[PDB]
Amino acid sequence: MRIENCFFCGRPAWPSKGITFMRNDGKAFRFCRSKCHKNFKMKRNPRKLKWTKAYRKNAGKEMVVDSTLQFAARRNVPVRYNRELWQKTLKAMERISEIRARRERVFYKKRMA
Amino acid sequence: IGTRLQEVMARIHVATPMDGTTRETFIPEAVKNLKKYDKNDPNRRVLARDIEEANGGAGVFNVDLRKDWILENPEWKYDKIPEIFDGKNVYDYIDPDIDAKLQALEEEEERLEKEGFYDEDDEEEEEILQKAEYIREQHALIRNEAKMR
Amino acid sequence: SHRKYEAPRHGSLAFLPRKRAARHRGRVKSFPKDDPKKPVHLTAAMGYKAGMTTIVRDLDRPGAKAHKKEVVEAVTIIDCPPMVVVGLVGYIETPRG
Amino acid sequence: RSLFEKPVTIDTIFEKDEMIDVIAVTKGHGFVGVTARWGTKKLPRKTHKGLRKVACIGAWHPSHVQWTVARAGQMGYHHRTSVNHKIYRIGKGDDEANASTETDLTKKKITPMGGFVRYGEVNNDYVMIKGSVPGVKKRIMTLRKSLFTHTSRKALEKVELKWIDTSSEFGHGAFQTAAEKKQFMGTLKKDLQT
Amino acid sequence: AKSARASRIKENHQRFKKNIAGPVEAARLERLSAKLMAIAQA
Amino acid sequence: KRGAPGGKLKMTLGLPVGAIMNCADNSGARNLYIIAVKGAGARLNRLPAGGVGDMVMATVKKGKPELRKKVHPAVIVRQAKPWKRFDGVFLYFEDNAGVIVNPKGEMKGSAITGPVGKEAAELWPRIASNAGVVM
Amino acid sequence: MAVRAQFENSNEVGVFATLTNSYCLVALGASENFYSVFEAELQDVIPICRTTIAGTRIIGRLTAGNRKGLLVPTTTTDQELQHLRNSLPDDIRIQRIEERLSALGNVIVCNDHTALIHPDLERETEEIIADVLGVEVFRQTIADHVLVGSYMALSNQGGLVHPKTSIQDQDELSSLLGVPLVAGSVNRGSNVIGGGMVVNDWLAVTGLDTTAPELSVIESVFRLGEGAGPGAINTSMKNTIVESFY
Amino acid sequence: GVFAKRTMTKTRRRLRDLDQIERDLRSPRHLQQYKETKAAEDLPGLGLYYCIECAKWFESETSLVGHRKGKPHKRRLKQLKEGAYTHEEAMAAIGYRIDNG
Ligand SMILES: [Zn+2]
Ligand SMILES: [Zn+2]
Repeated sequence: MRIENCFFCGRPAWPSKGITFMRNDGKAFRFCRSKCHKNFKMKRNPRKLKWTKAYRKNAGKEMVVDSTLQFAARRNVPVRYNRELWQKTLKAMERISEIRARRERVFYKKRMA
Repeated sequence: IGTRLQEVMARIHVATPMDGTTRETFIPEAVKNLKKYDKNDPNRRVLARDIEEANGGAGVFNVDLRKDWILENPEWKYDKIPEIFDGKNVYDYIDPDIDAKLQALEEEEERLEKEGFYDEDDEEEEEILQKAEYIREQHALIRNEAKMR
Repeated sequence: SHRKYEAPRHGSLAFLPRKRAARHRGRVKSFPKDDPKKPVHLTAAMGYKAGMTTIVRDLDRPGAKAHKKEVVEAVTIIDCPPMVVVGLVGYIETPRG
Repeated sequence: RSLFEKPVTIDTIFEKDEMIDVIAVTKGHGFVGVTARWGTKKLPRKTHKGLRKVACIGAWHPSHVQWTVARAGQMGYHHRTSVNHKIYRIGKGDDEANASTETDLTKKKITPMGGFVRYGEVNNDYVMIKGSVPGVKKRIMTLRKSLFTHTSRKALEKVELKWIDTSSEFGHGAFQTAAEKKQFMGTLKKDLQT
Repeated sequence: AKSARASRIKENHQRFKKNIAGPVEAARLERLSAKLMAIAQA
Repeated sequence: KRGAPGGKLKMTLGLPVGAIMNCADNSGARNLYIIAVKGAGARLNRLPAGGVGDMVMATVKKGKPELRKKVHPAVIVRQAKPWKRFDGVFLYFEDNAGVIVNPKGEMKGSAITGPVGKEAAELWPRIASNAGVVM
Repeated sequence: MAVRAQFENSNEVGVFATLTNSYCLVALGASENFYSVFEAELQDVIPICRTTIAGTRIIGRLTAGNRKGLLVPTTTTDQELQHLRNSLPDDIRIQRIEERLSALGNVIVCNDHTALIHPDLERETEEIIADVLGVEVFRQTIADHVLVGSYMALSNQGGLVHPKTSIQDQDELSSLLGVPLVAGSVNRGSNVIGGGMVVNDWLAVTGLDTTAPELSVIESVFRLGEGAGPGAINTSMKNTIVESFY
Repeated sequence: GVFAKRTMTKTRRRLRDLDQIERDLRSPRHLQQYKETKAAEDLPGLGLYYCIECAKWFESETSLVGHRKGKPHKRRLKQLKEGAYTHEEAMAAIGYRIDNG
């Protein structure tokens, strides 16, 4: 299993949460909740709704360029399972989370100087 | 030539490349050394259907999907592979060159700590702010009196 | 005259009367049949219903379509603090029960 | 006599992967008409003297209302015994990671974020049961051993949990833990205010 | 369809109870009784 | 053998008798009007209904005139009523659509426009062989 | 070496299996009979992986690959991807692609040297095919069908196409691919060749309803067994084919 | 004014999306598939008068030209100038990327 992200608002989409719209061109749209789903069906732009991660990234209120954001990606080339690699990966995620939190706090203080 | 005859000529026609060349085939060497499977042979290879029949039959036998995993260490074949950690996908962070990138991150971190990136920083200003807050409270009380009146 | 189109009756007559239960705590009408060759054990316990949540299960059900796949299922959580044993009741068999 | 004055934990009576029976009194609905009490078909719109009714409670002899005819009355708060409920987990109250699995390494407890709605927090040993049971929240539940030896493969199956949801049930909760919520949210105004 | 009260279905279920579910339930009962006996003798 | 396929998990049925759905193939029909659903049971006043993967009996209201005079078996491949799969995903398509088949499940047409559901693709191998996108 | 088989009484073998020169992928079923057919033919010479793609069993039409690589669609989960990676040796490159037309087994048909694709596939997908599979890529249609992987079966030895393919189309496609091509059917007159059968350089598995003349055609065009060649079709078996398919 | 505003959000009343309209403007093949999913004899003006930005058919050339001066067409132009929301923008909003080797 895995955590998806909402198409509309960018929140974590855990299993059995929200709803998926299957479009006839072959594109799937995952929504975390009926709020995002109904705004999508009303054709509201997420970039203009101020409560979404799309708006926040467009307005520059999210940390966008940072080295700690380059570690998570959709891996389309699988790696053979290795126990030591998985354990050191877990340690890496913990360390990366701490560093990212510190840098985010610095970014916010620079916004509110 | 009628339609039915034309379709049967199309079915018997064999197209060939015009240059006369042939592609290289890739048949492994053990194929000719393989012995053909025979059901009546007492020394036949034991099949997965035979194992399933010996272990309860179809719908009862539970197949082991990790039996044919090829790993660097065979003791890892039955591990519980982590997937979720603190609201994050482990598979999103799996990267063969993870140690170099983590070391680069730590070098950048200590460089920023030396440069003071994380370094954090007046009673007259406090007094004027407290006086402004008092004035705002007085204004709110005056507006409430007007609303009552 | 006969009913023109058949239909089964609404509701089960096995659960009559549809009255309020005579007690708030549920009553064990029947305990499992006792086998003296088994070791001694308790047949029941009490708890308090706390709510429901969602799980993901790695299904091992041979023959099923969802075999070797992940399934999302609803569950109920029952808060179970330990019970305290404070008594012992003896029962005899009579021609009245 | 040896068990006198002693605490008996739930895992000395029941075990994970066991199918048990649950006995409880159901949710009360008060006085309810035949449409919701018995599932009868509604009469057509603006039927005289009401449409949430049964049109003929008697068309035939005897000159009595029979006991098998649907009538309005008490619905719910009935005693029910429901059988064959699989135990998915027996969590221990002293385990700080009793909602953690082998593939989810988040150290978390069973209680959802913000608590169980109208219950509180589960701080003791708990039983996870597949599906639903007759009671409501706060209600005393009686768990019983099954009266007969089981005949299904589902009672023989061993359960392998990958993930347990712990997001808030007071809304559309998207965060399993408070740390996850803060990490997604970022720094707030009150954080610098504090 | 054979009903739940059918004789053949009862015989099938009796064979299942005797040969398959019975040993599993017996081993689980042994474990649970040992734990509760340890509590009783503590 | 009748048209109802085996091994199908329960889903929300979105198309009762009387529904008009799109024809997702190139047989010449533009829409399909459902008149019966294969495998439907007996209940007083209940309209028979099918979901994605079900075989229905349909008539053609818009399309080639040669297809108008017959009752064709069809398989529903897309529905707009949301339904849940066993992985907890509630999902829906933006239209209701099906394809004309024979009783053996083989298609009358030669191509499918748009995606098909996983249920229809898994239950009918010819539809799976003629699908470009499976969602 | 053409073997008749069924997957749960279905003759559409290519729907449920993917066969290359270096590996085999079979759908996970409720029994081991379909796996055991492939196991009886390939006795551990190449690995056989029991696989699920996107929670479905139609893995022959969802996947595409050759002896060098394997391509899986975007809805393949991380765990299915991990199982495939652990089952196959490191000589085979596996990639999940973001192609909109996600039925890869229907939109791609490939031997070890060349691949024919759906004409509307994206350029990035075409580059990924040419990289991972290590082949030349051409956008083609077989008998006006855009689903080349379901209307054609291909090996390094030869190819079998839709029975209504014109002779000039067969000649052009045979010059394009470099292998001999024959128009024929599988499964008692079905034109869905890729859905009906799987093939590699030394083995073919067809459905149980495949008749003896079309099985002989398959063996001749794919050079399976001793003394098997495509010239037998228009020399030795010509009378049989004319009698059977008139 | 919207005709039958009560059922406007039903799936059977759905309209073409802005990112699909963007792909239609960029690629004529995408627009050709979308027009192939319709019947030309049932379209206004036999399908000869079409506004791609609004994804709408009109009865005549004068009707199409007159529609271009209205504010709905100008709102569609402003939305296309701002750019449609896509899965790529959604991924960039959370800082997630695709690793293809
Ligand atoms: Zn959302
Ligand atoms: Zn316009």
